[PDB]
Amino acid sequence: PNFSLRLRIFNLNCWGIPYLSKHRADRMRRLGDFLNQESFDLALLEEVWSEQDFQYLRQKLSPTYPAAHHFRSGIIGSGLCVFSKHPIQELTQHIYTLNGYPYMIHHGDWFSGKAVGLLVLHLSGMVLNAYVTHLHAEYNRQKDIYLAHRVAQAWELAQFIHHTSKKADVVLLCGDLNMHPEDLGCCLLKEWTGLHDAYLETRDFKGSEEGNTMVPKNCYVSQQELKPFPFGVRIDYVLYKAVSGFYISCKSFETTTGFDPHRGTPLSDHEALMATLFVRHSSPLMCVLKEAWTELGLGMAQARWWATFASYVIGLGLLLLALLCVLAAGGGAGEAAILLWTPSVGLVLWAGAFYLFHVQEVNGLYRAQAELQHVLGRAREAQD
Amino acid sequence: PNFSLRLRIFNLNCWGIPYLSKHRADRMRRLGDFLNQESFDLALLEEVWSEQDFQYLRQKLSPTYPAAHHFRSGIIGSGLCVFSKHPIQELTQHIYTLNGYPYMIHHGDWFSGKAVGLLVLHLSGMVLNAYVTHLHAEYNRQKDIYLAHRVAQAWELAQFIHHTSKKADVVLLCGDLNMHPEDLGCCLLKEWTGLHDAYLETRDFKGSEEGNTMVPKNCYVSQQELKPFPFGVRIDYVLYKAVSGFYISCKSFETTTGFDPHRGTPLSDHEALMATLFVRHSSPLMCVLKEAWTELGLGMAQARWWATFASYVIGLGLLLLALLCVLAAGGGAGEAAILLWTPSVGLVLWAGAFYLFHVQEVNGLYRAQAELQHVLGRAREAQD
Ligand SMILES: CCCCCCCCCCCCCC
Ligand SMILES: CCCCCCCCCCCCCC
Ligand SMILES: CCCCCCC
Ligand SMILES: CCCCCCC
Ligand SMILES: [Mg+2]
Ligand SMILES: [Mg+2]
Repeated sequence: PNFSLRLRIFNLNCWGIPYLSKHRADRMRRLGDFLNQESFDLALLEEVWSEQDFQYLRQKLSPTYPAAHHFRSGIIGSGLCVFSKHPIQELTQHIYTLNGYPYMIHHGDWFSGKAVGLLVLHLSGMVLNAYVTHLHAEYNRQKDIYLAHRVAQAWELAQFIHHTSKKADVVLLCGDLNMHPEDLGCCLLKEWTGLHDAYLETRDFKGSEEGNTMVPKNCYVSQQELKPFPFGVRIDYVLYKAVSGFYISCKSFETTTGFDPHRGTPLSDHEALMATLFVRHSSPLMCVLKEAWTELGLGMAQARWWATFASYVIGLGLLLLALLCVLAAGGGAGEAAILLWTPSVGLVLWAGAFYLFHVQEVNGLYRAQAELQHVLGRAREAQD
Repeated sequence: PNFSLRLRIFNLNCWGIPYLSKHRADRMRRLGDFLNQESFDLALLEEVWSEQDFQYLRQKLSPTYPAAHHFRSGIIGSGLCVFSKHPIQELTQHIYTLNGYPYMIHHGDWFSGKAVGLLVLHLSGMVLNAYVTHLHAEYNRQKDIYLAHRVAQAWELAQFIHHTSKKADVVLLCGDLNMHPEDLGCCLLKEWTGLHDAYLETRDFKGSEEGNTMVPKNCYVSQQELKPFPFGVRIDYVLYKAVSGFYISCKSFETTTGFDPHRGTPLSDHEALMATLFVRHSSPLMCVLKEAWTELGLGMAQARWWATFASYVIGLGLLLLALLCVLAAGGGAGEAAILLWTPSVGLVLWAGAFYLFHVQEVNGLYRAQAELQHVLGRAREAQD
């Protein structure tokens, strides 16, 4: 027969960080009211770190959205809340192996345990796979110590979607990639999976200039962060694809322009993305993959160097400990050898933890690089 | 037309641990010779921690097996080597979130970074998904602090297979589950996925009494470990299932009886599993799931208690540090306040790391429990 489906998709990074976000409770309340009024088919909230906030929203949005799930991983949680007016048939989560560095507390991404969540919804006889994700943040554009990490996360995300979506008719990904469209990670994910950006394909667009999710107008956003880019950055995306026999088109795409759609203070530092999708029945560029392979190799070399440096520190600490024992045994100093001894022990223990973390990082980088190399090799065989 | 496929599957836990395994190099050499002579379609080796050993085997088995992959995760690596006479179309890996405790060095499973690996092989127009896995070990049968961990790992393994095998005609899992057939984890995996044990369904069985992979006869196995069970334990399995339109039967299943099939010293402490599978064209028990849900909840409660205990220790250390400063400021003791100060600082740092690890563990336990609860709830809705 004729199949027509209308999908209302809402994506918002809620910036609900406890004790670090202004007016967090008020923003949650406004968001709940907005969602109830709109009645989106699927709403994919992000950065809701507080469990209480999820429970506040789940109870508030219960009649409109009977199905709600929160993905939890890492110390502070993944932060992914998903609300659906349709019952979720299946749930699964993939957690990225290389989420940053713990010593970089000022950044703090490592404690998040970032992940990608899969929701399977069967709508009108059509399998839909929905993915919500939050990639590692970018702190300095000019120099990135997380460039390799994000590329690996993008590759793991691409692999997860490719493997788990075999039978899904429509594949939807809504997430804060944290990368520009030009950036390698976005290209790698799109080229492999085959997903298409909603903003690029929308018949009608209403909202912030250039669809930029982070905007100077928004009060919460720091001006210094957006000083390089005058109109702000587009780092949140709605990506969609359909199998043969199914055609999906993006009728209307909308953003809220740096403010609450009720003229109130913005809901979050980021910007809401609202996409209307209509579903009607009826080769990866190896250069992109090779560039990713090269970047991962550079990252691995740096990780190996850090592990080697750490091993040297452990050795130095051990030599110092031996020297301290000699001095104590001789008794020539006659004092404070014990005092110096305890910190020296701690140095060795800490340098060992640093070394172990780096060895694990090299293994993590290798896993992504090896899979990329495998794909590249097969492509070369096909070419020849 | 008529489709007939013969599959020769070999599974062996190689026990190739560097500096902890007797005759490791000799055993690797014997294994390479055996594999070359046999020419198994797929060989799924396990516990090969050394990279050099993998390279030794890959070069040796290269003409017979053009395709070989090693999965690497964690500090010491996953240890999964797979050799295939057929080119591997796709590779992906899932690493279990809750692999044990690092403080339990005597056990040492945490450093392994255990994982499940997926190999996609297209054979004669038929998609085959092959999974190799190694679950957490069991140390005391009577009391398990890893009971909850293994159940969570089994659930994550079941979910991974279920989601990634949508399009696969034949699904094969060969791994060291480390659990008896009666145990909950095996039941949970089999009930969800639908996999069938080869030993149970084999037309002909040759080998050790009761198919027990770990045997008293084998010299390497410690007698104390097998003191409770007279004939040994069956903890390695070959599990297989096929989609409708495809029928798979296990013609011959074989084990090597505690020795090298050449009458030499055994290849490993464990036992080789050799299954011949013929493929010819043409509801989960909620009680098992509910039992798993209950066990995870008990584990979570223990983890929460440990985190609370750790927080108390951090507080005590801080109070001690404050007291030490007071004494130093007063100068009444006049000595050794600095000496005592440094260890007290270390206590706080270590108790904090312990606390963070436990908070992460609670989140990990929650992820498995929430998915199980979701499935149980849907089943109840169907029942009513
Ligand atoms: C996300 C994975 C992070 C794990 C970091 C590895 C650190 C190793 C610490 C080992 C502690 C040993 C205590 C006896
Ligand atoms: C497999 C995951 C293991 C991670 C263990 C978490 C330990 C947290 C340690 C934090 C270290 C902070 C250093 C400043
Ligand atoms: C995961 C432990 C890392 C500690 C690094 C201290 C420099
Ligand atoms: C991952 C760090 C755990 C340390 C525990 C020390 C008791
Ligand atoms: Mg943020
Ligand atoms: Mg072993």
